[PDB]
Amino acid sequence: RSIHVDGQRGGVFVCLWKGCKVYNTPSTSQSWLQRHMLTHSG
Amino acid sequence: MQIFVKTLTGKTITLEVEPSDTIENVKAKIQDKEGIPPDQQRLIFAGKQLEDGRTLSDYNIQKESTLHLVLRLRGC
Amino acid sequence: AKAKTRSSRAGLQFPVGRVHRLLRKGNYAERVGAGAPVYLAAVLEYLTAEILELAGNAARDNKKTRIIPRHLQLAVRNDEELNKLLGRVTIAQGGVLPNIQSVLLPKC
Amino acid sequence: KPHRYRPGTVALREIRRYQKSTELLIRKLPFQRLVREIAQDFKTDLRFQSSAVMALQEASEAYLVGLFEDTNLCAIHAKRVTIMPKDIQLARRIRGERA
Amino acid sequence: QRLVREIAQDFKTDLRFQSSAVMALQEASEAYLVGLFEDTNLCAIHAKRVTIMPKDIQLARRIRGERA
Amino acid sequence: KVLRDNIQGITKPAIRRLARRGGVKRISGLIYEETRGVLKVFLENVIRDAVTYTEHAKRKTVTAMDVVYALKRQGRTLYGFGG
Amino acid sequence: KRHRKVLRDNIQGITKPAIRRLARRGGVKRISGLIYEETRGVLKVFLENVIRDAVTYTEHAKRKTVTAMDVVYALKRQGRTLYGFGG
Amino acid sequence: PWSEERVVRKVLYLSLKEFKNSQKRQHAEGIAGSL
Amino acid sequence: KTRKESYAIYVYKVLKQVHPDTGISSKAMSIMNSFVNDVFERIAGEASRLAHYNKRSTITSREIQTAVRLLLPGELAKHAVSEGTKAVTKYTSAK
Amino acid sequence: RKTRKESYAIYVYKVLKQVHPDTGISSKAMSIMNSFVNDVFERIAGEASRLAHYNKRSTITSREIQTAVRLLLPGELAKHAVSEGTKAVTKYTSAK
DNA sequence: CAGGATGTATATATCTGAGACGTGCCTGGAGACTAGGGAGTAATCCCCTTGGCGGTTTAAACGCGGGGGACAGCGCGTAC
DNA sequence: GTACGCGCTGTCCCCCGCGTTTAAACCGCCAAGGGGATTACTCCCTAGTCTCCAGGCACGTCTCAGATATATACATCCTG
Ligand SMILES: [Zn+2]
Repeated sequence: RSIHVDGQRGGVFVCLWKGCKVYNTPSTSQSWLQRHMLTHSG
Repeated sequence: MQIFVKTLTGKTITLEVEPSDTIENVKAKIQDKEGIPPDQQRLIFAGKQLEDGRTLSDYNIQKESTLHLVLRLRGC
Repeated sequence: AKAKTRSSRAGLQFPVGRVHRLLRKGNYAERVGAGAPVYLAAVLEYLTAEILELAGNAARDNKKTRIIPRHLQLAVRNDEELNKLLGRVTIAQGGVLPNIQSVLLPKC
Repeated sequence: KPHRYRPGTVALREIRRYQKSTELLIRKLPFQRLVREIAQDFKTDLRFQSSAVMALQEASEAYLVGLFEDTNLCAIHAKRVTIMPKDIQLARRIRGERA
Repeated sequence: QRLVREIAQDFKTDLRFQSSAVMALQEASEAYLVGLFEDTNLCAIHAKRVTIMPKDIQLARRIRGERA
Repeated sequence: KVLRDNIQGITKPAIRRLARRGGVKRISGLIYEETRGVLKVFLENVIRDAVTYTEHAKRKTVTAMDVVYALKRQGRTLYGFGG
Repeated sequence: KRHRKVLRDNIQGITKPAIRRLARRGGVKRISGLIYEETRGVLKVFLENVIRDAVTYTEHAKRKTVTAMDVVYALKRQGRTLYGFGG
Repeated sequence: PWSEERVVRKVLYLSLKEFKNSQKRQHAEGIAGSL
Repeated sequence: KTRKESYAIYVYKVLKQVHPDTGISSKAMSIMNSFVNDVFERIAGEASRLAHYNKRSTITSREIQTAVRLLLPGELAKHAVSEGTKAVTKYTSAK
Repeated sequence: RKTRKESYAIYVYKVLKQVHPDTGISSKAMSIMNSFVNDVFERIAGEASRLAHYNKRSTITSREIQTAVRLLLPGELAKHAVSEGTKAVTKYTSAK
């Protein structure tokens, strides 16, 4: 959350990961961003 | 047609009544033959409390039937 | 020449011309039939007649000459078929129907 | 020696009295003050017709009256004769107002 | 379905019922009863009981604005 | 056993079910009547206007959209079935 | 000194005997003592709701004077139509 | 199959006053036409 | 100046046709005015939709008839519809 | 196979992915959102309709819609949405 | 368990005067009198989907009973 | 002081399982009628002018509306 999430400051959810079904896909809801982060990284 | 009105005090009275007579009119007759005020009376037959607006023909009551009258006080 | 009121040709009192004007200018539809304003005005007249009549007796039973709101209230609230139609309206200067619960009375 | 009525009997006369008249029940000037008070917060520096205030009143009263009546029915349901805030808060919710 | 077809007998005879519409009738007729029972429940509770009696329903409706 | 005026079709356990989803716990013995009448009333108040619409449209079969409209009339909107 | 004498605590302008009168008209016999604040708040909520839209209209018509029609419309929108004020 | 006896026991227990409709307003169905 | 419309006169006329001898206060006129002004819309608006559904473009009697069948509860409907039917079929006969 | 109908489904779907770019949606829910949009649109329109006739104008303008919102949406949503619409116009003005 | 005294009611008389009822006036909108062209309107035809049907099968409804706990009754203190 | 509020009680009447009886579902088959599309047309309602009269406004009263004054029945709440 300090390296990718907080560094991902913006209205977009372009945040990157290796192996996500959605990758380089924007999302207008950063809450859903961090939600997907908590889902994946565990 | 004649009916039997059994009361809680062991008295079962006969009335002059037609299937078209309403229960308000039957209670009026109870008043005129016993002085029991119609606002105090509640007649029971066929597992239901008799409704004043309906007639005897509406409840499908036959001759020689034995109806039940309870003295229910409203007001006072 | 010698024109005649559409109301006459109907035999009524309500300004059928006025009504039929209102419908056109109310954006109610694109184009207005001919028979409608007639039918409408008839209904209105019947309704207002009914209510006024009732109110009249209402006030006379209080032995007065004119008609005042309190009558109108005491008029509507006593006829259910009306009363439903006016479930949500409030007549100013209206008071309420005289009423008291049965329990709060003395024993006799 | 001095006559004093049975408790609670004055009311039974009060009701049959008031349920007949039609005029208002709240003196105007404070009511108008109250209205003018609340009005500031939305756009201060206002100005009212007279009849407008009369209207506002008319509705308020009709509302409160109708409210009390149902409050009463509630209070009877529980075999009391007084009323309590717990009663109002019931009707005010069953109606769906404070829902 | 047998019920509604029965009640529809009066207002007219020999009607046909598009299937889905019956579903809507059913559905809406149930969310009604649910919210009704809910308020009956609150009512009864207010009287310090645990069971509901017809007078609860009647009071509820009256306040709601349906009976009177 | 076939003689069944459809109002009887509302079985007591059914009523119990709805009562549950509401959130009631105990139940008197009589309600199984109140409900049977209340539902009835509510029903006519809608089937009537449904019928009316169909009539005015000269049709002969009760489209869903009608029932929807009639429901919006009483103040009970309903999402999902079209509209 | 021109205007804007902001008053406070006018809700207490509602005397208790006033509320007694209303309740009587309602048809209640015995009354608790806590109510005198319940209603003092209920009534206020009710007022606020209306006066808001009341203002809103005039504002849209951009005057500084709240006619009666305004209030009529407001009271109508909330399903509380009111007769007798020039509908 | 009718619990008349049970309902009569309930009538004996509950025993409270009840309220209902009073007048017939058929005049609204009648003279209204002649109005 | 700036004329306003109303329904007063017609109300008064109708009044005279039932209790030909009874006055009417002022406010109790304004009320009966607003009342008509209400019922009018409450019908015309409904009829508007009722047409718009079946994608017509004109308002006729027939819908006004139906539209009435919806608002007025019960026996009042039974009467008013007869009234309309009659008081139109005459008018069409004699323009 | 004729007599095309219409909907909003396309737009529902489009704006969906802009928020939860991984999520699907059933048919029933689609229809529901459709109906809901239809409802709200009408409410707001009909409101502004009267708002004009009161002041006896003859054309609906933006300014109409602006207030008409303030009379339907409760509190917060109103303050947000008015901001939104105000913005969305400004751009369109300059950006023909 | 019935009378007496009571403050409440209720009626009947006076004015008195604002304000429903006319009454004129004036005018702008309703009506008579014109064409036109498209919204409805019969008339048509061709699916199809809604009743209508006839076997399983099977879980859900039904009736019984039994018992236990919620309730309606009653009584007693008190403080608002 | 009375209406409330607390506590005690003595119920009988719903819950809770148990057998057992059944009607609901589903599966399939089938017919048609009524709904939905397509066509040619017409007559009705919109538009436009000209006009004249019903309807709004300003007055002016008189009333009878209403007001107010006055006066008697009656329903409580006590006594023996
Ligand atoms: Zn990711």
